[PDB]
Amino acid sequence: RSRAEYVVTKLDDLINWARRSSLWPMTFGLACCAVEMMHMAAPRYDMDRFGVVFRASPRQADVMIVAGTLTNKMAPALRKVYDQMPEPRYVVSMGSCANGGGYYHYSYSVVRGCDRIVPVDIYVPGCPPTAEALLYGILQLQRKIKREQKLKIWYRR
Amino acid sequence: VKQDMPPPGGYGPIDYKRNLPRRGLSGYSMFAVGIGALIFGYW
Amino acid sequence: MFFINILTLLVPILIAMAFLTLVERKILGYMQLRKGPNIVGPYGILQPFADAMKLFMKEPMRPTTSMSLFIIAPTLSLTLALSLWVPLPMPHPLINLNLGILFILATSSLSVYSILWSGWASNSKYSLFGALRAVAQTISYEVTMAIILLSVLLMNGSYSLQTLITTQEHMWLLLPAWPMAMMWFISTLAETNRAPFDLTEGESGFNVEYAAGPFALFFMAEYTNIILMNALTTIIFLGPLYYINLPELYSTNFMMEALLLSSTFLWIRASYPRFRYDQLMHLLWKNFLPLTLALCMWHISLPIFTAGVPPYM
Amino acid sequence: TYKYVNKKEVDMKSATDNAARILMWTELIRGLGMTLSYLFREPATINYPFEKGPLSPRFRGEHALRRYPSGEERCIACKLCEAICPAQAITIEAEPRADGSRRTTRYDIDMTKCIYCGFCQEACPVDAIVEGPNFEFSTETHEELLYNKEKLLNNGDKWEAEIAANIQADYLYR
Amino acid sequence: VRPRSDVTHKQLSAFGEYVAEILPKYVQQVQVSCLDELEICIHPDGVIPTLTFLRDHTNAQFKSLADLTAVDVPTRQNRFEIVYNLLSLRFNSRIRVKTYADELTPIDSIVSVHIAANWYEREVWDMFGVFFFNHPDLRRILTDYGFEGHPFRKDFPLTGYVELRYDDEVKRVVAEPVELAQEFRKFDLNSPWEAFPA
Amino acid sequence: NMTLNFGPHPAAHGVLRLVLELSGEMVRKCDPHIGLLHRGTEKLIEYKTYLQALPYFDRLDYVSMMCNEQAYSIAVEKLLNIQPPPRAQWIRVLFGEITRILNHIMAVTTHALDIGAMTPFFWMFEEREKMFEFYERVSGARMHAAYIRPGGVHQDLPLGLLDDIYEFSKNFSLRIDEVEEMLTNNRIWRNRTVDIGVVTAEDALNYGFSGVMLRGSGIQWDLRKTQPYDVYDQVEFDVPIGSRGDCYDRYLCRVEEMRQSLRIIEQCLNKMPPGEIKVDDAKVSPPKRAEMKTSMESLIHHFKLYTEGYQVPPGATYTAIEAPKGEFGVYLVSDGSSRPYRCKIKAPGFAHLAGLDKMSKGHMLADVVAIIGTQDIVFGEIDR
Amino acid sequence: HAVIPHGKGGRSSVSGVVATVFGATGFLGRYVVNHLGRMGSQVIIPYRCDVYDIMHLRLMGDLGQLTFLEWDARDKDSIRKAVQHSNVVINLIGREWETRNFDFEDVFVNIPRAIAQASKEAGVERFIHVSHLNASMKSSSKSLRSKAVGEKEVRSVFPEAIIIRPSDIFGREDRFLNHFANYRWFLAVPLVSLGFKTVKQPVYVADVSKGIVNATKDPDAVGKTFAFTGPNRYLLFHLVKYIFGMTHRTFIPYPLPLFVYSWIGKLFGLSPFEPWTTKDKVERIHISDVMPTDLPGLEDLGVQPTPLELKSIEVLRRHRTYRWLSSEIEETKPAKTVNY
Amino acid sequence: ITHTGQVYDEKDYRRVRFVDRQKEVNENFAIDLIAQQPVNEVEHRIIACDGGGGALGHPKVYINLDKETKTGTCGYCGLQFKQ
Ligand SMILES: CCCCCCCCCCCCCCCCCC(=O)OC[C@H](COP(=O)(O)OCCN)OC(=O)CCCCCCCCCCCCCCCCC
Ligand SMILES: NC(=O)C1=CN([C@@H]2O[C@H](COP(=O)(O)OP(=O)(O)OC[C@H]3O[C@@H](n4cnc5c(N)ncnc54)[C@H](OP(=O)(O)O)[C@@H]3O)[C@@H](O)[C@H]2O)C=CC1
Ligand SMILES: COC1=C(OC)C(=O)C(CC=C(C)C)=C(C)C1=O
Ligand code: SF4
Ligand code: SF4
Ligand SMILES: [Zn+2]
Repeated sequence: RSRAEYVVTKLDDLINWARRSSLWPMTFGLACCAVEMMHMAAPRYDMDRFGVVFRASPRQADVMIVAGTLTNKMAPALRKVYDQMPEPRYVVSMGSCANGGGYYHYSYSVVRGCDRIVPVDIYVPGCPPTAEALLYGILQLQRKIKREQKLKIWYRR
Repeated sequence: VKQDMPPPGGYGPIDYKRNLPRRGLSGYSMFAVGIGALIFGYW
Repeated sequence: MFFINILTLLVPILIAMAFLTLVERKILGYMQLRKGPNIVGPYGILQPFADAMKLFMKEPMRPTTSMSLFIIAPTLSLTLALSLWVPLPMPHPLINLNLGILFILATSSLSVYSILWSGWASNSKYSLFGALRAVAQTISYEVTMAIILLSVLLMNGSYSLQTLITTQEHMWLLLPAWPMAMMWFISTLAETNRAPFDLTEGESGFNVEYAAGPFALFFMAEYTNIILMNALTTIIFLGPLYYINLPELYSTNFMMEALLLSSTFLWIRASYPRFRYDQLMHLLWKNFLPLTLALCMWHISLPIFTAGVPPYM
Repeated sequence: TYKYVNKKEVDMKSATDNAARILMWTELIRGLGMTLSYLFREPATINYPFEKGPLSPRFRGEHALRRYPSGEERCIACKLCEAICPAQAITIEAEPRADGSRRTTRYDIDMTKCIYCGFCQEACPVDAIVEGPNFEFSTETHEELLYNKEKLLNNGDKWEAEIAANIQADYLYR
Repeated sequence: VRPRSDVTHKQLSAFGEYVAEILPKYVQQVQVSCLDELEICIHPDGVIPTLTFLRDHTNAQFKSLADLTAVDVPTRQNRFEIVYNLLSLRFNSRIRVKTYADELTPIDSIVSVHIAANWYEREVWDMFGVFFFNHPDLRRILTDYGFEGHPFRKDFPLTGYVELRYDDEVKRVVAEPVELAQEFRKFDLNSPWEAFPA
Repeated sequence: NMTLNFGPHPAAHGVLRLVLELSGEMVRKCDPHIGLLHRGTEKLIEYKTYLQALPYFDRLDYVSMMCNEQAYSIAVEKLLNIQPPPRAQWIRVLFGEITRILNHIMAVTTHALDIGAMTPFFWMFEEREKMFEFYERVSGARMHAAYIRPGGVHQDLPLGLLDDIYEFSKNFSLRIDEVEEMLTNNRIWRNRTVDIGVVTAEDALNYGFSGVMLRGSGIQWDLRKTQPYDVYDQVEFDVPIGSRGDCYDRYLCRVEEMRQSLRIIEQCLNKMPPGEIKVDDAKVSPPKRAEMKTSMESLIHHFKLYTEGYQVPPGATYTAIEAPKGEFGVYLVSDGSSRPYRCKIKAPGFAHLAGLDKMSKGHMLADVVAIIGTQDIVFGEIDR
Repeated sequence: HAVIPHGKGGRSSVSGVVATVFGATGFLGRYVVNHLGRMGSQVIIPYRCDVYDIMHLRLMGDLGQLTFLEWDARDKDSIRKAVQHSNVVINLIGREWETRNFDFEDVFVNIPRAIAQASKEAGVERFIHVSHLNASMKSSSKSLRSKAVGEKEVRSVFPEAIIIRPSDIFGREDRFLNHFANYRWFLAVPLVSLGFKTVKQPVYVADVSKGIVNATKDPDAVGKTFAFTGPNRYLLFHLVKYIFGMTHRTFIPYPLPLFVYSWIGKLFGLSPFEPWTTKDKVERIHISDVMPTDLPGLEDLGVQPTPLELKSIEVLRRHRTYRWLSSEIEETKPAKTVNY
Repeated sequence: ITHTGQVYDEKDYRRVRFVDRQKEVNENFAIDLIAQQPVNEVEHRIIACDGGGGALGHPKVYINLDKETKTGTCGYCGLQFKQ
């Protein structure tokens, strides 16, 4: 087909496939939910298998997984690093301590959620969110990206 | 009502010691094969 | 034709360059009890193309920093590495140069700048220092790297890489000169900033501020180099059998030896912790340079008193 | 009882042995052999969507509110599930239903607040609130994670068959 | 019932007198808890002297400081109760020396006696506000850089008075007075019936 | 000495604003910053009942999830003068040790990842994984179990766990052996680790190191042998003391306690008694659910225990165990109320970090990375 | 229909303003949602940009304060459901470029008239319509002339609908200030009449936003056509140089006939991807600011304007070279004010 | 609407959250389910009500079905018992 609509959608998809197949994460590793992510990186549940690299610096990172309490002192940093990433960037909040406040919600030093400091795309629940659950959450980010249609909106704009 | 307990007579024995094996070609023998290779190569 | 012969010798290497990252992310995997990337495409074959497209699409942040240099550094890194494949004598070379190994030594030396330029270009008190590590080690390892070649040449008779195919028609130059092969292999590991010798960028260099397209170009460069240096080991020390009647068994064995030695630095990476910055220079200036300079003299003496002075040409 | 982890002649045989170790990198080659060995071992990873990592009956996972077979919801709003929740997650307010029975008008588990301790599972006298097996409930928006009585009751109806099997397996232990 | 070994209760009691005699000054109310634990109590001025004797005495070597803490009894005139828990590797024993400090009456620092205290003393200042003279470098260890107020004081609100969010207008994180969306439910738990003390 | 504010994502557990002044590649002074993970754990506990503060302890240092819980347990049991039942004690030592392995696999393999060796982590994280599964099949949670409660364990072991904690133990050794063939004698591990961060014996006691860090310097102190807690007295193990204390020696010590813990686990499987896993005092331990659903005194005791609490008698205690990192102690002051008054957690780690300054002197940037590893710093325990 | 305002005034509090805001993704918009969210108002943000782009707005709103509904301008039904449950509708729908599928008249006049018609049907208490300052049906730039046509129509679809009419806006991410500063790439910075006789009065974005928000919560504004203007006027010359001044980049004002220059705008306009300059822009830029004669805006609506020099440092800092970024505004020289 | 009847009026704001979305409500509304439960006839004056399954039920209570006038209803199951 040559209708430019079918010409575009297809192109967008390719773009989405590339970003969704290779997501390079970065793990601030606040707290413990970091241990449950290292497990994902580990052999039972290989993250790489999916195209997720075990480690990445902020410049080269597609997704930031905030694992653990985002305390008030670390809150300015989180932002900095979120602000130091590329134009196509995403945030997967991991842990009840970062989805909301978690056990430490009423504390004076804990931000009640990272979505008060960085926009969050997928919220993975559980105190130590199971590694399979993170993997489920990373896979749902992949379905979120697949649906994104950036060029078709350009074309229809 | 049953309670998970060690099997009767106890379990078998486990290893708690490193079993790393000190296996290697002896040094003189190692050097001789190498020097012999260079001598043949030079000739 | 010559143009076609430029596509071949380039694309083919670029496509192979992409498949090395994949065979790195799987061989490291199986060594660490994990499948590695197999879900995108079949058995992960489409995996290298996928992040290439993700890398180019993401914003070249160009943080900000001196721009021109930020764009000369990756261009130089890819240009020199792909350029050094121009003279490799896989069977017949493409551009046969009478002083070929000096071309390879000189072109490698120029890549140290890209590290220096990228480090200065990012405006980071810390990144700037990171480039210093690589630039210093590169020239350092270059000094033994060059002397090790001079020992070789004196037993080959010329600087042209094409002569070694005639020098190694009866025996690999590993048998003789094995002591330097090892020292060429370790130096090849340093100059490609691979693991045992990858302090640079271990944490603490010249990719810090580099993302998307610039990241990719050096990136591509490193891996192409990873191959090229391994290929130079597979011509200079492991001489593939050459039959003038059928030239491809030379390239077939060149293919096999290059892949295995390329596999070896992948295997080295997973197997060893990274050396300390001074530990690294302690090796070259203390452990290797005295060995190399002395074995250099032995290779000016072996020819003369064994009446084996090599035939020029 | 103690042990010395690292507490410690020069003979050609010995030295030549030691010098070869430094010169030809003998121990380094030993390390390479180990990794080559595993390269040949079967990888332990599981296809995540197709094959799932095993979880036994006590896995706490995602909250659900059960119902009596008849169809009457088990909770009778004693509200000690609220009392023992460590994170203050469960909010319960109740009033006598027209039937005259005691039921919760609003039961809200804030899952982002919840740290999945499993004490609520423990505390309930009628065992109305249970830790359900599902762990995959990641949500695009923060509001979806906050759960009211209708989501939990719906969660309870969906997973009741497995919840009943899980409680069946572990109740003797408790 | 715990497996009490009276053998201990006595030996530690005997040491408690020993110390009380050795330092009649600065030491009062020395008592061995029913938990086979000694808790010499010293006047705040005896901080340096009592510790040093325990760190360097042949019959009582208490080389490492397990912990330095400050309970806060608001009722007590001297609000804080600095407690130093010390361990004897040689005698396989432990002792507690606890002093009292009010908010603006500083205690001496023992960084000299044990350098372990360099950090814990900073921790006590940050949380409770007690000040330690002669400290090498007192400065907040746990609280935020701009935090106002000492948090573990019983008179400090749990949620605190400030919380942080990112504001686009100013493109920077910004404190605001705390506004909570579900206040901490303050369950009253004490029962109006006591337990006849054994 | 240009401050590099070296730190946050660095090579620490997320938070180390390790601000450092470095003349080129030499470290002149290290002033670690802390509190990037302060969360209020000590103040929050004052507002919670004893049983609802148990989950906080698992989060204090969560690599060592349970061993921490044992310290609060012991502390609350002492204040009540109640002691667990015999089977529960062995359990706590069984899962106490399994947890030590879990911590050492974390400490040794994460140490290497920062050094640059990455294959040991994947090798042993698979073994870790297998252990987590024990936790899950005993507690319900992979980590953050809440299994060890103040009066014993929560629920008896599933019918079959012991057998599997055997198969694993029977093999784990080889897995430690492998790591060894990769790092103990690597011609390169030794260099980056040997003679780095040597700590004298007198200085280690002075700065309150109290852990492998002391044991590595040759001081013989294992609170598990010196002051036995639970039934660690009935087992027989050898403390792995070290000489020429340095990063390499202590490492060897941590690999040796992984070995010695397998010796303690074996015994626990061989000799765990038939019995109950929680004190029979409904006063302290919650009544069994069959009992609370058929007996009035049990419901009343279930209702009061869950809603109000233990009501510990007034007193204060400092109880220290030998958590994998080092001495973990809880000073729990308690009024007669059901909710504690103070609970300072002594973290093996607040003392160790402080030593970073006195250990990393005249050292390169890479040396600092090696020393943070040899202290097993989990910022949860330090920040509390 | 109302929501008693309870709370202390910050996030997690209630103000009772449910408001559809169709063009929130915009530079002005971003700010409008900021205050509305800060105040605690219920904000419904219709969007047709992809979800990734709308993410920045999520964090300033409290939980449940912001609802994002999809919407298409050509599809009348989408506007219908957006205003279903809103009681305040704010229209910020404009684009200075004329895109292939939406012509200047359609975005400025057709889309607002339909939107206003919908809320009269819905029963929204008040509608705020935003049109550019100095806008007359026989003016120079079509954009402005059209916008002028628009303010009229919407009055008939929605009577007593407030019509704030802002001047070109000064703010980070604005064009007025960044555009000129970005002339750096151009070696020479063309300025019609050498940047003279086009006195301009900028207005900080926030002032505009706060003003707009205050309108939503004040009975005094009905049928009012306020004009947020600014705290000081300027001949385009000082503005241009000043900008270059803070940016610390050289200035070469070059005279170039607007005749020929309208052509340069045409050139960029030709470009497919968001033309940087617009024929309609050019005229606008050299379209002199009109003296305030309409209803007073800022101050009148409760916010004291903020001088340009005060916050200019923040807007132009990124335009600056690596060096000179620590240069601060008070050591630098503030340009003179020409009221003319 | 729902078990309790939570509902939003036309003028009611706070109903927008459902716009283009769905609300969580329950079929099998319990209010009517026990009413649908037959009256457990018994012989004895008093009867128990484990809830069914003992440990897997409710803390046992004994109901006095002593007056046919009223079918005792265990406060936990809402099950009416017909003497
Ligand atoms: C008549 C005869 C005339 C000739 C006489 C010849 C006499 C016999 C030969 C003598 C020299 C033999 C060895 C030469 C190479 C080794 C030189 C050397 O000493 O290595 C340096 C270093 C030493 O280790 P270290 O402990 O740091 O130093 C101790 C002393 N300071 O070692 C290292 O640190 C190595 C680190 C290596 C990291 C990567 C390891 C990769 C291992 C696998 C690849 C091995 C090479 C494969 C080569 C394939 C073919 C090219
Ligand atoms: N900044 C300025 O130059 C000034 C502007 N104004 C007025 O204020 C209003 C806001 O200004 P500003 O924020 O700069 O404008 P923007 O250029 O930021 O655009 C405002 C919004 O309008 C939306 N929009 C544009 N075209 C369409 C369309 N065809 N259908 C649906 N939505 C559309 C855009 O959404 P999306 O991009 O997602 O499609 C954008 O979010 C403008 O309408 C303008 O008339 C007044 C004075 C100065
Ligand atoms: C030994 O310390 C470290 C951690 O704790 C184990 C981390 O979580 C992290 C975070 C990294 C991941 C992959 C969670 C780093 C970098 C680290 O150095
Ligand atoms: S959520 Fe549970 S696990 Fe993740 S950080 Fe907070 S506490 Fe640790
Ligand atoms: S405890 Fe069980 S029954 Fe009592 S309220 Fe909480 S949930 Fe409903
Ligand atoms: Zn019943």
